Amino acid sequence: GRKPRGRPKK
DNA sequence: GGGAAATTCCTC
DNA sequence: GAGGAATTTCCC
Repeated sequence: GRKPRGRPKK
Protein backbone atom coordinates (compact mmCIF):
# COMPACT_ATOMS: atom_id res chain seq x y z
CA GLY A 1 0.00 0.00 0.00
CA ARG A 2 2.74 2.51 -0.94
CA LYS A 3 1.10 5.81 -2.03
CA PRO A 4 3.08 8.20 -4.34
CA ARG A 5 3.98 11.86 -3.59
CA GLY A 6 0.99 14.19 -4.16
CA ARG A 7 -1.73 16.31 -2.48
CA PRO A 8 -4.67 14.32 -0.95
CA LYS A 9 -7.83 14.09 -3.09
CA LYS A 10 -10.94 16.18 -2.28
C1' DG B 1 -4.53 27.36 -19.00
C1' DG B 2 -1.27 28.98 -14.75
C1' DG B 3 -0.14 29.28 -9.81
C1' DA B 4 -0.01 27.71 -4.89
C1' DA B 5 -0.22 24.25 -1.07
C1' DA B 6 -0.03 19.52 1.21
C1' DT B 7 1.92 14.99 1.99
C1' DT B 8 5.22 11.73 1.22
C1' DC B 9 9.95 9.41 0.25
C1' DC B 10 15.01 9.08 0.71
C1' DT B 11 19.66 10.15 2.79
C1' DC B 12 23.10 10.60 6.40
C1' DG C 1 16.54 8.49 14.40
C1' DA C 2 15.31 13.16 12.48
C1' DG C 3 15.32 16.28 8.65
C1' DG C 4 15.30 17.78 3.71
C1' DA C 5 13.81 17.29 -1.14
C1' DA C 6 10.47 15.78 -4.81
C1' DT C 7 5.86 15.07 -6.87
C1' DT C 8 0.91 15.68 -7.44
C1' DT C 9 -3.62 18.07 -7.10
C1' DC C 10 -7.30 21.92 -6.90
C1' DC C 11 -9.30 26.54 -7.99
C1' DC C 12 -10.26 30.71 -10.78
